[PDB]
Amino acid sequence: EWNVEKFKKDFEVNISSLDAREANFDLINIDTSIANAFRRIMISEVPSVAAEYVYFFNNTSVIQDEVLAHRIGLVPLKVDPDMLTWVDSNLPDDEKFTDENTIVLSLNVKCTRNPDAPKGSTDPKELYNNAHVYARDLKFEPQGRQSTTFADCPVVPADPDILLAKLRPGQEISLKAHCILGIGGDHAKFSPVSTASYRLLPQINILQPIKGESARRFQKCFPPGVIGIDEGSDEAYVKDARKDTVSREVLRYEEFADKVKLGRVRNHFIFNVESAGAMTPEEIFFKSVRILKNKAEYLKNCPI
Amino acid sequence: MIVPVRCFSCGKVVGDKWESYLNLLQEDELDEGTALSRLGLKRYCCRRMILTHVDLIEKFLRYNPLEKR
Amino acid sequence: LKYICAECSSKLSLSRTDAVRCKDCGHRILLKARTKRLVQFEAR
Amino acid sequence: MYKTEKVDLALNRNRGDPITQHFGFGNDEWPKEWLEKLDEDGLPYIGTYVEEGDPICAYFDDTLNKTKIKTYHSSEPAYIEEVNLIGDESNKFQELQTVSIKYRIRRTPQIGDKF
Amino acid sequence: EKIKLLTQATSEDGTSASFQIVEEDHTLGNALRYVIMKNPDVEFCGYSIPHPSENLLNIRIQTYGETTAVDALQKGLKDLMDLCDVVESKFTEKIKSM
Amino acid sequence: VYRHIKNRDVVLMNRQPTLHKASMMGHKVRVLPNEKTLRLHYANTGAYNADFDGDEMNMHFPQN
RNA sequence: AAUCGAGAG
Ligand SMILES: [Mg+2]
Ligand SMILES: [Zn+2]
Ligand SMILES: [Zn+2]
Repeated sequence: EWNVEKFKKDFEVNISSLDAREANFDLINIDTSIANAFRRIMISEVPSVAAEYVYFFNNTSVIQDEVLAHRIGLVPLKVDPDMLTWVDSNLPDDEKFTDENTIVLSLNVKCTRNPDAPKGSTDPKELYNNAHVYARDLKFEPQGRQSTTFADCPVVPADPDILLAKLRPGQEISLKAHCILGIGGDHAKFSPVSTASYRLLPQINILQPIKGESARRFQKCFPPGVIGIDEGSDEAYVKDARKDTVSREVLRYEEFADKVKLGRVRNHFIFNVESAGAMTPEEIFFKSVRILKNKAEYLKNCPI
Repeated sequence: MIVPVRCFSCGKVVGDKWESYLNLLQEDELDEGTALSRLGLKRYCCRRMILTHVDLIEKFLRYNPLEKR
Repeated sequence: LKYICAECSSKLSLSRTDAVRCKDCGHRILLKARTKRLVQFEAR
Repeated sequence: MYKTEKVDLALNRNRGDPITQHFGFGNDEWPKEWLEKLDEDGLPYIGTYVEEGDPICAYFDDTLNKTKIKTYHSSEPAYIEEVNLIGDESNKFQELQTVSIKYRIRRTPQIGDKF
Repeated sequence: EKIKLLTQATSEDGTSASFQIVEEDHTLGNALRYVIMKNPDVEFCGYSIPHPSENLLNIRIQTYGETTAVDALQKGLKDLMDLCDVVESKFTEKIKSM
Repeated sequence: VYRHIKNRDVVLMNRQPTLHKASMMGHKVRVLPNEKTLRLHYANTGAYNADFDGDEMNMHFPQN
């Protein structure tokens, strides 16, 4: 029989690393049906905040307005998604945006020629003033209660160095961007992960002994820290499977064609998660788990 | 024309690395693979986005209808 | 000032029933300037 | 996609006859609703979003004592890229009888496009 | 509106029904189907998406008896909730451990 | 009532050049929500001599 | 409306 208790006995997690952007960990004794659910929720269903509505007031630059709005929608914003609610689309445009669900960013930048530039200068930063527009130039314009709620943490891009646009003297950009909550299954700009995926733990079943110089070349067919030579007997053994990238270079030699079988542990998933910047990868994974549970609970409580 | 904000395949923000890539190519005498690795681009999907960018925006910008030439 | 000479790029105002030419130089091509207006977009 | 159309108000007249049609609005009573596509000189604002039947350029025709508009004829919405005023080479000074209008249409890859 | 019983496919005794779920895809379908196939009372279980361009999920549950397809669906949903709870708790334990 | 074409309607499809009557058949219309192309099953490609590399084909709506 | 030129299957 299968039971939640029998799953709780055998399931375990091995966090290999954890940063503010990337978290590498393991899920053991779980089914692909649930690991894939977690991965799909991380990529598509976990909400984040991105620029959606752009209100241009002037754009005399070479980049056209739709392209510039698309770029401004792509830049990730360091906003905690819980700090704002969801936009009610059915409401009219006047009352649709409010201080609890919309974040206003502005970008006003004019390019003027630098009258102190040296002769023979080819650097645009020395020839012109504001010849480059960066995501850091996206000022945050708090309105209403967010002037107090966001005082602890001002909204800035996760990558202020993103080169939004370039300018030349006389040219200018003046725009407002409205940032709301959305999910990545709608538009890829709301996806909060650079990439979240997994891979089964590789298995390297050595069938016959590889004693001798053959161990030197057999170990040469894998990533450096995967096969080792035993201190006692000159034998090859599997040190670390996680270090193996499955490239089957050993299979390309008929010497080992009947000495090793390459397989996988069909329940040992190595989740690698990277964050765009708005949330930590561990919190992304936690939110995906919670989303699956909450959607199941909504189905349970829905009348049939 | 101008560097893309994100990598097309995975979505990693690579729009803040074009100027650094040029700096590491010019000031440091780094080859393209070394510069891409030192920018943090490991997946070839992310490497291609910077390794193959053309940067036509600079050539577009020389035709300025708002300044005397 | 709502027009720009296509060659010398000097801003010039062209009144109605007036000769369509740059005042500074003799260029008969004028470019309409883009003035400040609200233009909504989707960041998609 | 970029498309340039040429509005040549000098189509009806020929060879030194008076200027029957002048760009802009007359002193008539025309709907104020089409002031959000056209400037006060009967030309479109740069960057506006045009569709089917939206005004493109207003002209005032004395032969009818009325203000008529030319409209955008395409089922694909576009954006005004640039408006070029063209003056004739003749040393006799005239008004504007030709504005060139440039359209920008967003060609996002759709299901059906060829790669 | 979220969950609908397809009457044309349900059985009179209720032991073989078919459910249409809106705004769902493989993510919930595969997990729910795997969890329901852990009930020793269900005979047949699977999920199908009629058209990929529509966000509609179909779940079929046929039981051997002594329960219904609705009861099997409820049990699978609750088991999925508990599975998520144990995953969350173990992940938090290992986070605090570190 | 000039009602819109529903899912219970039938349509006539044709790809030029019409070399034989199998290149003009009746189809039951299934209305999709997304695109602006006509979607065809693969088994009809043998009859229509059609491939999905730029081919377009007509869709006639009988009225009585 | 023709004529010419460019295309698609
Ligand atoms: Mg064909
Ligand atoms: Zn990438
Ligand atoms: Zn001039």
